[PDB]
Parts: sequence; C-alpha cells; structure tokens
Amino acid sequence: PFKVLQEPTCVSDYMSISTCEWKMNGPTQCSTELRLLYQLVFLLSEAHTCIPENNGGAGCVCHLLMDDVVSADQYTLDLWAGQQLLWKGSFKPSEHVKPRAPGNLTVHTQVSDTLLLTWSNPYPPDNYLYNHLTYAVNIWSENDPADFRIYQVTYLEPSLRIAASTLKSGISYRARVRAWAQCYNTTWSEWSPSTKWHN
Amino acid sequence: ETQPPVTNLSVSVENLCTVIWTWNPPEGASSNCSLWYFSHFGDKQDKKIAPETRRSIEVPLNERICLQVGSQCSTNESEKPSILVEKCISPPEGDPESAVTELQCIWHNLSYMKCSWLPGRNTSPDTNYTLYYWHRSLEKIHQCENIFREGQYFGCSFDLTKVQHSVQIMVKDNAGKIKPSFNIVPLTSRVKPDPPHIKNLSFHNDDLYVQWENPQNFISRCLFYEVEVNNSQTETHNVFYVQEAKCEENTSCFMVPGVLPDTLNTVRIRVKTNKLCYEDDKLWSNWSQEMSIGK
Amino acid sequence: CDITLQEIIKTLNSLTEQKTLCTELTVTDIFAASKNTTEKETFCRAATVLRQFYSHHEKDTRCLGATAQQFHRHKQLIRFLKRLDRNLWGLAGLNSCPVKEANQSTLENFLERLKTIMREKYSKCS
Ligand SMILES: *[C@@H]1O[C@H](CO)[C@@H](O)[C@H](O)[C@H]1NC(C)=O
Ligand SMILES: *[C@@H]1O[C@H](CO)[C@@H](O)[C@H](O)[C@H]1NC(C)=O
Repeated sequence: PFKVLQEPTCVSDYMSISTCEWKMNGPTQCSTELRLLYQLVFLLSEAHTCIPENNGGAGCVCHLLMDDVVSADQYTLDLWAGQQLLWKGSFKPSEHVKPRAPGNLTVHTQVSDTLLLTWSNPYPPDNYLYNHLTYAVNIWSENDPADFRIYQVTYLEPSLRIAASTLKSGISYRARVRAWAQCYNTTWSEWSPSTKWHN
Repeated sequence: ETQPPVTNLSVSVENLCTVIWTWNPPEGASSNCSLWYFSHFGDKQDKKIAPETRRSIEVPLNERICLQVGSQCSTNESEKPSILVEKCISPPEGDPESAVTELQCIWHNLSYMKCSWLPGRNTSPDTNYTLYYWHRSLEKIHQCENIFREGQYFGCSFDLTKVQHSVQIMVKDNAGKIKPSFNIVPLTSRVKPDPPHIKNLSFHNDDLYVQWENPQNFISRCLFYEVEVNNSQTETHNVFYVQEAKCEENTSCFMVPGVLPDTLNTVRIRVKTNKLCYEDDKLWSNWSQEMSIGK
Repeated sequence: CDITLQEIIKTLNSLTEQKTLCTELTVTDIFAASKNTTEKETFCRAATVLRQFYSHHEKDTRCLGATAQQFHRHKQLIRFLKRLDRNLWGLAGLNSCPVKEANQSTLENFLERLKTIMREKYSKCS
C-alpha cells in the first residue's frame, strides 16, 4: 500500500538535471515500485517518464533529464506507482535553483607572500548562469576550528588570492568553495572537493 | 504563372547617404493579383517583400550598390515573376586613391562626437577636408566646425546629446577633387564614457569596500566595471572584472577579498558600456583618479 | 523587469553575432509595420513569428548541408530560437496572437529589430 509522506521537492542546476526528492510511508523499491512523469507546460510537448532511485529505505529520488531550460519554463510533475496516480504538482525551475557545485580547486604558491587558489566555473559560457556566479571560498585550520575564514568572490575570475601573513606556518589548512547566483535568488551549491596544504 | 516586371526604376539620395529607390507597378498584370513587390541587393543579399513601390536604406556610398526588384501576387514561395529589373548607384566622382582613410568616430560620454581620419594615398598637399553629419533629429545636414589636428591625423568634433539611431558621416574636400568618404556610426555602439569617481574605501575585517560614482550620463545597470588594485609592498598588480556592482544615488559598490590594512592598496576603476543596453562593449573609459587606503 | 529580460537579450546577442545561411530567409516584419499595439502583443507576435521559422526549418536540409560545424551552427540557431520563443511567449502571457501576415523581411533583420527593443526595455525599467 503506497502513500507519500513529505511532498516532493525539486531543484534545478539550470543546465540539465533538475533532481527531485520525496519520502514514502514504508520501505519501497523506488526503482521498480514507482515512476516519475514530467512534462513542459507548452504546446506540442509530450510527457516524460523517469525511473526513480532509492534515497533511504523509504526515500525516492529521480533526476529529471531536461535538454534546455529557460526562465519561462513551467513543468508538470506526476508521480505514478503503476496505474494509481498517487500525487501530481508543478515546478518552475528558474524559481528554485541549486547551482552545480564548482570543482578543480587547486592551491598554488606564488612569490611576494601571496597564496593563489584557483577553481573553475562549473557552467559553460552560454549558460544563463555563467555570468551571475559569485563564489564563497572557505579556508580553515585542522585542529583549530576557530581558525576558519570565508572569502566572498564577486568578480568573474574564479580565483582568490589571500596573503601568507594570514596563515600559520607548519600548520595544515583546508579549502573548499561553493557558488551561487544572486540574480536568480538561488541557494548555495554543494561544497567543492576539499584541498590540503601546509606553509 | 509570372507577372510583368516593374516600371522606370529610379534612384536618388537624400540626407548624406540615405539611398532611396522608387518604381511603378507593372503593365497589364493580373487583375486578380494582390500586388506585392520583392526586392534585394546584389547577390540576393538582404531580401524584403512589401506593397510599397519604394525601399530606402541608410548605407555608405563608398562602394556601388544595386537593388533588384521583382513582382508577386502573394507573400509565399510563389512562381516568382523571374524578371528582375534593377538599378544601381555608383560612388561620387572622385577617384578611390584620394578619399580619406581610417575615418573613425567615438561618441564621447554621450555629449559630443569625435571623428578622425588620415589623407588618401593620392591626395593633393593642399586639399581642405570638411566633415558633414546628419541624423533624424537635425533640421538639415550640419557642417562640423570644431576641427583639430593631431600628429598626422585630421579630425572634427560636434555636440551630440541624448533624449534605431545612427549618425551619417561624410568627409570630402572644399574643391570637389577628392573622393568622398562615408561612415554610418551605430550610435548604440562606439560609446566611451567618462571615468568614474571613487567616493571612499572602507576596510571592515580585511574586506575592502569600494564605493564609486559612475559617470553622470549613464545608468549603473548599463555599465560593466573593472577594478584595479595595486600593492606597494607585495608589488601585486591586480584587476577584477565586475558586472554587478550593487550596494546594501549614482553610486556602485564592490568588495575586494583577502587584503590587509597593514599594506598600502592603490585603487582605480574604469568603466564600459555593456551588451545588455549597448550594441558593443569594447571602448573602456579612462582610469579614474587613484585612491589608496593605508600602509 | 526580471531575469527573462536578460535571458532574451543574451540569446539575441548570441544570435546576432553569428551570421548563418538560414538567416537569409524571411518572416513577418511586425516591427517595421508597427501599430497601436501594446508590449504584450509584441513579444507574443515575435514568439508566434519565431515559432513558424524553426517549426518549418528545423527539418530543412537546405540549411543543414555543407560541414558538420554548420550542421551544429544550425542546431544552435534552432536551439536559441526555441529558447527565445518560450521566454517571449511567457513574457507575453497570451493564449494566441493573430499575426496579420503583412510584410516580409529577413530573420536577421527581425532579430536585430527585436534585439534593439529588448535592450531599451532592460535599461528603462526598475
Ligand atoms: C575541471 O573540471 C570541470 C568540471 O567541473 C571539467 O569540465 C574540466 O574539463 C576540468 N578541467 C580541465 C580543463 O581539465
Ligand atoms: C529569495 O528566496 C527566498 C526563498 O525562501 C525568500 O525568502 C526571499 O524573500 C527571496 N529574496 C528576494 C527578496 O528576492
């Protein structure tokens, strides 16, 4: 007997994969018990099926494959089990955006007492987000959790340059970053893969 | 399945380089035909279909241009008449070698236009250049009066304010010997703004805040900025590319990450028009005056 | 004025910088033959107009041959046109917009006309 517990939620990476998550009442084999049907609120556009994946014994998740999305796009969501329509709703991607966490974070040692950290923008130059991404670097000390620092980056270049003077030598430091787009009122991305270095 | 060609195609010029074609309907064409004319430049290059028996365009007259005009009974892929009449207009008398080169213009701070050029390969050492300009607003063609000489360049400038737009430019001689030189300036392009003014620099926990006042005649929303930050001790010349500089009238804010108040930072800021409001964004303003923080 | 404005402008700026061969074809000059119409209609008509184009030419070998680069350069064109359609369309909020089918002029010309208008709106709003 099927029953959704908490109403499904979706975020968009405004590129392709706009993942959706929800929890059932009991432990379901998401992959075989339920199907996820999404469709673009536009004329001539057909419905789409999705094979959900397990997210906790009861929790299900599907990644809605979307070729290309614009601000105007409104999607229809229908969650099927087989033939019994459980729940259905709508979802406008642009409204709820979770930017794709940035990667390739690398630390470099320039001369002149400056430490250069460089990462790459996860999006292509023709993505509607490429130009609105403002990162937020996070540097911290291992056994000194009070020795945490967070630097905001608003410029386009995906690179921050702090001063060595703000770092204790012979001590381990880690850096992770996350991007978000203020113009779309998005939420933070995931943190990037952490990095380690000592002075 | 084919209508007769158009009649007595003529071509005249108005303003400085607004070429205007004119023609008459065909003779004894179908009565059951709703009458439409088809036209394009040489090489079927930029086509158009309309009922009007005329088509005018704003085009430089440095090269020769031809319009081919045809006849139609619909707007679709019909049996198109297949009899294209056509007329050309050739550039003014002077020889190509005498016409001036490198004619360029820049709309400075949306206030005046500054245009310059160099003499032609084969120009008499006595020829006097005159520059003419026209746009929709003007009463009649205007003559540019504030001339200047710089290095080997000749140039004029004229007041041009603000309240599709493009200015018609022509430079010829006062003896009618050399070949005229034309130029249509996009005018949503080629805009160099005046440099911004840094209001203040506030440090707050190693986070550097930069406020500056943008050039009087512009909207922040329509500018893109580049912030330069030089450091005397670390010898670190930095420059940031910024598109959204908003604060929490006329002022804009940006924050420099990872800098310390125990080192002198010299700041400058230059600005350019953006592709969101303007046709092109190549012409950076000058650098603002400097403001440093504290060693 | 929300982001849709910027997305539109962005796509147009991308379309107008890369001159194709399918750009030679024509469409209704809703702009040059402008009337007492309101903004909503305009964006709508543009959406309607733009629809017709790729609705026909997405499966048009005449635009598609030559090189596999142009093949994709055409794919882009259809892609960006589609994106432009949906935005304008949603920006209009109208069920249908009867296009009078009056004058014709190249898509290139059309795109330029529109590019300009969108740019104006973006700068005057708040
Ligand atoms: C860095 O990671 C990105 C994905 O975030 C990848 O697309 C790119 O190829 C990587 N860098 C290079 C140029 O190797
Ligand atoms: C951004 O989105 C959040 C959603 O919780 C909302 O609370 C907030 O008001 C939004 N910010 C604005 C004012 O755009």
